[PDB]
Amino acid sequence: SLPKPILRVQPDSVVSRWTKVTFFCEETIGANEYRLYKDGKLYKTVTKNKKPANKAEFSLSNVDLSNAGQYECSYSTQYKSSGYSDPLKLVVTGHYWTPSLLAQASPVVTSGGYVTLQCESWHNDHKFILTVEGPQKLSWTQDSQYNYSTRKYHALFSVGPVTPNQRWICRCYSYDRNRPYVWSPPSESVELLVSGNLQKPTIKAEPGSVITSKRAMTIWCQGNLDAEVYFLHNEGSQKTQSTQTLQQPGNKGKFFIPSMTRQHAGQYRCYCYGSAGWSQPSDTLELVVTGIYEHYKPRLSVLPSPVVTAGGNMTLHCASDFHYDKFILTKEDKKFGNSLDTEHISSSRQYRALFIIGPTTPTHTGTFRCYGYFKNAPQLWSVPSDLQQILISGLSKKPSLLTHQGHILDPGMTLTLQCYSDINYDRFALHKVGGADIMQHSSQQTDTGFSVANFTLGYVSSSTGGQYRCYGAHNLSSEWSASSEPLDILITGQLPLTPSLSVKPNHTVHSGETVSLLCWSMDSVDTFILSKEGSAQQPLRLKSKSHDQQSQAEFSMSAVTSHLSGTYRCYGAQNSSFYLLSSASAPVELTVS
Ligand SMILES: *[C@@H]1O[C@H](CO)[C@@H](O[C@@H]2O[C@H](CO)[C@@H](O[C@@H]3O[C@H](CO)[C@@H](O)[C@H](O)[C@@H]3O)[C@H](O)[C@H]2NC(C)=O)[C@H](O)[C@H]1NC(C)=O
Ligand SMILES: *[C@@H]1O[C@H](CO)[C@@H](O)[C@H](O)[C@H]1NC(C)=O
Repeated sequence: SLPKPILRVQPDSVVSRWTKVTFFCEETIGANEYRLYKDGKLYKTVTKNKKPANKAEFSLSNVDLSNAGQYECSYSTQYKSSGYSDPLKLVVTGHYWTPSLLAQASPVVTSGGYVTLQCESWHNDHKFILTVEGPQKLSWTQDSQYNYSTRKYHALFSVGPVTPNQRWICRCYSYDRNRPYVWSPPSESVELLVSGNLQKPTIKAEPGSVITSKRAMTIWCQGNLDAEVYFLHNEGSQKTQSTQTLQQPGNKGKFFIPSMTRQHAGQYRCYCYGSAGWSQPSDTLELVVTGIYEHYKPRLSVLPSPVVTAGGNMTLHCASDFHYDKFILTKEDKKFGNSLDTEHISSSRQYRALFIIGPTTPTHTGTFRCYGYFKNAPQLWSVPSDLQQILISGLSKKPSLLTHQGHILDPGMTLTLQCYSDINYDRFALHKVGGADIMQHSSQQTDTGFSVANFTLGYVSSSTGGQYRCYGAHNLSSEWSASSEPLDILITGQLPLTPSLSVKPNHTVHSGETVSLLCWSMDSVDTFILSKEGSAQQPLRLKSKSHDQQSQAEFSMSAVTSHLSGTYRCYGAQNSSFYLLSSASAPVELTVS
């Protein structure tokens, strides 16, 4: 007879227990009386007098379980009651057991498609309803099925067709047949990610793609500014929702991780939703967590030398006593190369990995660290090995070494090595033959008009004796210069044997004489060495033939001069150790007129 009224509710039709709700009856015709019906029975009646208005209110303060049911509104003017508004289901939650909700495969879905969601609840004979948080409340009703293989009771829903214009947030409910108006508490907020058809977002991790465990990091998803909410997801499944993003400058979805654990590694992809619709997924960014398996640290060696010339073969050796599956090399803190299988060696009780690089390009100069990991956890790595640095020389002027503070040293003296060159190199490097450590320093500008590098070594010990080389390069240049001809550092006071010295001619010779001098030892000595106080030159090393049981060596001097004040001491050495000298000898001062 009259225009049918309209029924509105605030908030939405599904309300939790002990929460205030308000019905509104809407019309603009007349207001003689309003009637609220519950399940076809007169529940309440409101009269608009004793202040006249246009729309009626019904407050159900603190809703309980009995308030759930179908509600309708009617109104009367004069003496004519006008039909019924379309019914409205008021549902209340509680009393029951909370279900769980899972994506059977993944929430990723192509636009205009369907996804399968498994809801799980422990009630035997229950009907299940899957709903979405949207304007048009879409519902799905299914029965409980139990797979004999899985030995579990649960239902499945095919949601769709997933349109890219609407955001999809799914929630599951379970209810008894004979009590339909009372549902279970809502399950987890399961949101779907739609592979849209718009512009791709750029993804980054500013601390890096390889992070040691227990540390913090950030992930940025930037892109089209049509977006409102940003998401992150993994193939090893995660879902993270960021609705309010950093506005300056522009929509940049920031995600923060305070400490990396097992679940935080894997392949990440940013998804995006906006007013125009969903977007194509981002490129796959692999996040790696190291630090786990913090007991058996791997060890890294290099063959043949940590410094190689351009155009050679270089073998890196990553080994460990522990049964890892694969090893991976990292230049700087970034990736390089690829993974290789471990190899159980019978003799050395080791698990080995042999990384081949040939030829050696100047780009290989860097800081390599090898990690170990397993096949079933490709992103969970071991502890970084003690790093191995690599330098490559070849083409430029040789930077000769000053090698000051003498050529032979007794323990313990403070040794320094200065490295100079004609070309104004901005950076110098030092390395000992047969070693694994390399040293680098920035050159200072001297008064002469070129660059020199100051190198401070520690206490001269048994190990400091050997062969040393230096290299030079510019600030921008990645190619290093060929080394200088080798410096031989010698250590005395190491062998128990002690020689002595003599000369043949007179002490006060004229400046044109010849002077042969001799030092021998009754014990076995292979080579002998002559040393002068402050000898800037390399000392001469001579072979030993045994006259009697004593081992000796003559040092001849031809065309002597007064510039040579004299030769003072003699040392010994053997073929067993070419650079480790014996103790000092009796000094002998010479003079030349
Ligand atoms: C790097 O360290 C070296 C270490 O020798 C510095 O070399 C300096 O060289 C000059 C001469 O080339 C030395 O001067 C000397 O001073 C004494 C008196 O102190 C004098 O009797 C000598 O005739 C000579 O003039 C100087 O002592 C020496 N050491 C220092 C600390 O200056 C070099 O300057 C350092 N810096 C660079 C950029 O290489
Ligand atoms: C060249 O670059 C290195 C590395 O940043 C720096 O140590 C050095 O001060 C720079 N310039 C000079 C003149 O050494």
